[PDB]
Amino acid sequence: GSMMMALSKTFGQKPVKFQLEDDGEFYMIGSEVGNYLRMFRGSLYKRYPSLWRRLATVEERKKIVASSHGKKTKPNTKDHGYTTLATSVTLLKASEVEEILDGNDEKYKAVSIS
Repeated sequence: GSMMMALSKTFGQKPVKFQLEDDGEFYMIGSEVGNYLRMFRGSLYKRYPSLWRRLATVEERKKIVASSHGKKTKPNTKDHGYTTLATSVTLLKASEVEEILDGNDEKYKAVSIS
């Protein structure tokens, strides 16, 4: 008489989220989301066609690193920050990731499946 029921879609710390608009718009780096769900080879985008994804401008990336990131793990210095992930940063809708994280994303995986 043991009730079995457990869902596990997210793994690890939550992906890096940041604010891009003064209106409270928060986005997350798809790279983090991908590793978070362990999806590679664009599996996240290919698996979630209805998921909002876009590239960040040089200015956006700069704000992304400073706003989203700070010191990060591994050997880091105070005089310098990060100039590796500033080559290409994929932003995603915080609400989209949150839903998938909450387990709601059927419309994201199948575009709409109305």
